[PDB]
Amino acid sequence: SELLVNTKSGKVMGTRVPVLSSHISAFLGIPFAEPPVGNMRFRRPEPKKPWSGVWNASTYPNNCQQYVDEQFPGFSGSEMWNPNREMSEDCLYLNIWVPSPRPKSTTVMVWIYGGGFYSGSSTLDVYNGKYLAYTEEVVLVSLSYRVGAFGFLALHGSQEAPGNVGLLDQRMALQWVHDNIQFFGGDPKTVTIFGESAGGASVGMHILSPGSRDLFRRAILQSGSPNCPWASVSVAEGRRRAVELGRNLNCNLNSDEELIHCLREKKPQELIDVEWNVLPFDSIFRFSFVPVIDGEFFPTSLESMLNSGNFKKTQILLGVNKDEGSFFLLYGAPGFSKDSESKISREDFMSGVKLSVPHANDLGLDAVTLQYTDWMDDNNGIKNRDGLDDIVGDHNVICPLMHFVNKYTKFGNGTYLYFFNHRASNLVWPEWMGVIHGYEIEFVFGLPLVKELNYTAEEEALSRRIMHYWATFAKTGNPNEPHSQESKWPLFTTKEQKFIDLNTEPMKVHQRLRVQMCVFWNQFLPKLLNAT
Amino acid sequence: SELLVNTKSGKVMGTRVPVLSSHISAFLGIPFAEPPVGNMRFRRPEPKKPWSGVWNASTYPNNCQQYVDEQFPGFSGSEMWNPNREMSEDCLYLNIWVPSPRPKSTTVMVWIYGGGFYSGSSTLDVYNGKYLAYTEEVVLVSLSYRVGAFGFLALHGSQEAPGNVGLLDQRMALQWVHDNIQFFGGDPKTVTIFGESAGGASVGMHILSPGSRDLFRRAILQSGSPNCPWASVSVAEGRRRAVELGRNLNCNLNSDEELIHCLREKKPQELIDVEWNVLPFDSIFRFSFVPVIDGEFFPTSLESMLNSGNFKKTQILLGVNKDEGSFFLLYGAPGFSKDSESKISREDFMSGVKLSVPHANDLGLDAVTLQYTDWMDDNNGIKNRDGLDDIVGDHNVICPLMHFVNKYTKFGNGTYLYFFNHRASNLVWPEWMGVIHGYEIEFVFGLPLVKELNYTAEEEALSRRIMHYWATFAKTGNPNEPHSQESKWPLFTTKEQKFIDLNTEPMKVHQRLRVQMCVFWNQFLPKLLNAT
Ligand SMILES: *[C@@H]1O[C@H](CO)[C@@H](O[C@@H]2O[C@H](CO)[C@@H](O)[C@H](O)[C@H]2NC(C)=O)[C@H](O)[C@H]1NC(C)=O
Ligand SMILES: *[C@@H]1O[C@H](CO[C@@H]2O[C@@H](C)[C@@H](O)[C@@H](O)[C@@H]2O)[C@@H](O)[C@H](O)[C@H]1NC(C)=O
Ligand SMILES: *[P@](C)(=O)O[C@H](C)C(C)(C)C
Ligand SMILES: *[P@](C)(=O)O[C@H](C)C(C)(C)C
Ligand SMILES: [Cl-]
Ligand SMILES: [Cl-]
Repeated sequence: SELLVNTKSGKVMGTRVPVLSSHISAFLGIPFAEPPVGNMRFRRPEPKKPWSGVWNASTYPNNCQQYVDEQFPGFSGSEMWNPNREMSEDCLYLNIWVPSPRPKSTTVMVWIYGGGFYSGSSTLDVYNGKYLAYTEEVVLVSLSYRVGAFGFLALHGSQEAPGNVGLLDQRMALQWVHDNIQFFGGDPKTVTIFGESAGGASVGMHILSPGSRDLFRRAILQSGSPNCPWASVSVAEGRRRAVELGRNLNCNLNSDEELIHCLREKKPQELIDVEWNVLPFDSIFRFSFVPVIDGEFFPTSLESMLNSGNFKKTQILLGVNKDEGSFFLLYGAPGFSKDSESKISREDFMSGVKLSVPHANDLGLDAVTLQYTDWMDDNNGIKNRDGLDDIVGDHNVICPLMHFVNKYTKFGNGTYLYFFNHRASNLVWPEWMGVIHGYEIEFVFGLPLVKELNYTAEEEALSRRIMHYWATFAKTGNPNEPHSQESKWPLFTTKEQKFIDLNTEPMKVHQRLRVQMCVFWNQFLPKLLNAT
Repeated sequence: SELLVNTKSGKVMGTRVPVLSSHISAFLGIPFAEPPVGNMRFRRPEPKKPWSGVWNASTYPNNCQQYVDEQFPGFSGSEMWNPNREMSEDCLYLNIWVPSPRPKSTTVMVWIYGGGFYSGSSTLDVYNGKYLAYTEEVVLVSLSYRVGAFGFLALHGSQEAPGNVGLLDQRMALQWVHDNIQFFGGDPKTVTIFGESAGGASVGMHILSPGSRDLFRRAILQSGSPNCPWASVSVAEGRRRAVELGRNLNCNLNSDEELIHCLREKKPQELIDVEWNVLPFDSIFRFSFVPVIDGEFFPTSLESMLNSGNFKKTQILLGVNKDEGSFFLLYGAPGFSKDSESKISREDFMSGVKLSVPHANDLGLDAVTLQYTDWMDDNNGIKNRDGLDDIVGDHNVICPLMHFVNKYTKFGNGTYLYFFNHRASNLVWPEWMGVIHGYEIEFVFGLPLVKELNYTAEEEALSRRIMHYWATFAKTGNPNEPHSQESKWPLFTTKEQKFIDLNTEPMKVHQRLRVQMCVFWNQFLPKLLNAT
């Protein structure tokens, strides 16, 4: 039986799923760790104990416990990111889509979901692996990992809540893929990890962490990089926020043991309800429980690792969307709303700048304002709105990614950079938001191939082009088909810094992505802040 | 006799001078102070004692003792600025051009020469007042004043070398004009002071100083403003440089009395030979002996005077040239030379930035570099050369002037702003230097009306247009002829910030002159430097 697979953990039975007038096999909700429940809350994951009989892998698993977005009830633009299954702390499962007939030793791609480390689900419609697995003939895996305090509460020095456990959940799923994917017809020596936003940061973190490097071959990072300002905190800051969470829940704070015990007694929703209260600043694009620079998962600071070439040397493919900032401004900044053009007054610009760079002193804020204000036309509401989008996008996504790409490329074995700038014809969000954080994912996963979803012909073609770049890259370390006539995606090099756009128009090659602003964010501002 | 005038100081006999197929009267070398020689060196000027008989005013006076430019011997571009008469400490004289027949009560314009407070002469060919006096029917006066240490050595607290004596020379010439110009047919109630570079700064300083305000009606400032970073120093810095001059000349430094006595024994050239050695920094566009913020000539800081409206409220006309920086880069910065295109390497750019902003710390230098580097094309030699021109021009001339105009306009009675951007067809300097510091002067003084000087027809027309703006402004407080059909030079207002270009093409109105860079120079950089 094509739907029966024996693994080192036991037998699993999958399900035949229709896809684009054909079918493939899906193995959904396979456990890769023991349920991290009770006294196991906050602890490192434990390998799943093997089972007897046949694991029923016909249905999606529970999602991890998380904050749920209720800002626009019933609206598909926001609800498409929310858990679509029951939430449980029992949530460490993976999903595999397998071509039919079962392959022998094919390329494997492992998806790591984003969600700012506070949310996310492997089960979202937008992460349905069937289209990519079917079209490009890869074994497509999606893993899961604990988010929020359950994944990232960090009391450094404790073994009960050491931090980074969600990253260790991801590593354990990669370990399981390494050990077992061959039985599904996957080649464990040709595994590509790929992820978006926090999943992109996570991919970079596995590139860096000595304990993860050997578990995959190559990597794709979408709108995320390990050095993003929101993606990690120090052990002191992690400790502070954990104690502040305890304070919100009226915990005994006299020791780590007392705090952890109190926190373990709470219902999951109790933690989630006060999660946002522990942030040190009035901010946007900052999240409470995130990876911690611990000296173990990350042996030294991210900057010193990148500078010294202390990371996995392989090929990477990565890039960003045109309007990375707009999502967070909409949700978090005055003057921005879903149902208006959100033209921004000078005053709301200033408020926005302060929320966007919460760690800056007044001089730093002046620097940012000067860098992004057109002083020939400073009361232009469109320019102010677009300026803020750029500030938030450049600071949180594009410039950290550019800093990563330039550091990585000095030691790596091949870099391909993209700029995704296609606004989908059927987008439900307002026009002012442009090409939003997260909205390339639907193209990467082939949703535009589905008739009922109402994409244009050109959008289907773009999706096929992207799926083929991603999968060819996963296969070979190069997104370009050898000896094809199509226009080539050039290698990013230190010297020429080339990248391509990704849209429905003929591909163009560009150079030096947002270089002017990234010198400001990567070199000048940090120096200014360190001096003053 | 038209050439004989009786004044309160005694009788003067002038000379009939040919001008443009006609003639006018010139009274050259009239004394307005006692010779500031011997024990009077460094002291405030004394009014000239009246004389018996007839003062022979047929020939140009001596020039004040100054550093003489020998960088390009025999080259007209540089030598046109050098003294063209014998140098003497006996140099406090003025020149008057008077229409023929002698007017009754006509508009008076008083020219104050530039030269960075270290040089300058009233007698330069380029300051020949005959063309303007003849064409526009004004009484044209040019004054003189002590420069270098002779005018500006400052030992605050001493009455023997108090500082600012060159500004007091200028005021005494204005006093003489006030008291005597009526006899030459001038109206002492309608005197316009005008000057370029240090002369423009000086004009602004007379606007500010309570002791000067009553001596003139209105004012024109060309490429200079009183708040320019090179135009004044503190009393502490003036003292330091005076003592350092003494050190260079092996003076007794035990007291002001000992230092001044030593300095008074020296031949003028002895002072001049070591003048440049007292500067505190490795710099360009900085001069050794300049006006001092003394609490007397200037009652408080220039910034507090400007902020509180502590200045003469009247009409002003002022502006700048396109390439204010190039002169000083040519003379003072590596990579720049007279006979090459002076394309600038990244390395010479950095050296240039450091010379241009000598008071900045390393962070400030980084700020300037970031503000003026095109990071998409950073090795472009033309862009680097042009970037440096802008840095030097914006920092030293344009941005201080813009700061002055905006402060002044809040309290004043009418502001007219220009941007002179015509490159003269017969310019002897290289093309890379563009529209140079000082090169509007020849247009203001009507040299393009002289056939033998080889200007184009369009340049003559531009000169006539400029002379007419300047003189109509001097007459009425408005450069525009009432009820003429020509296009109007609009008033500069706080709200609309309009200015005109001045070139051979039809006049255009623009707004917000170099506003982006001037926020950097006037607001951000000073804040950065004060914090770090
Ligand atoms: C310059 O000052 C004059 C006189 O103070 C101003 O003219 C006066 O303006 C007020 C307000 O419009 C009138 O009520 C007076 O009748 C005006 N007086 C005269 C004599 O005209 C003038 O507005 C000022 N100009 C600028 C550009 O500030
Ligand atoms: C007035 O001066 C005229 C020009 O004088 C010249 O310069 C002075 C400084 C002397 O050096 C003199 O020898 C030069 O000729 C004379 O042409 C003119 O005669 C003088 N007039 C009177 C009445 O003295
Ligand atoms: P990043 C901040 O993890 O973002 C998520 C995936 C999204 C829902 C697209 C904003
Ligand atoms: P400013 C620095 O006083 O400049 C003089 C007049 C010139 C010779 C034009 C550079
Ligand atoms: Cl947009
Ligand atoms: Cl030029």
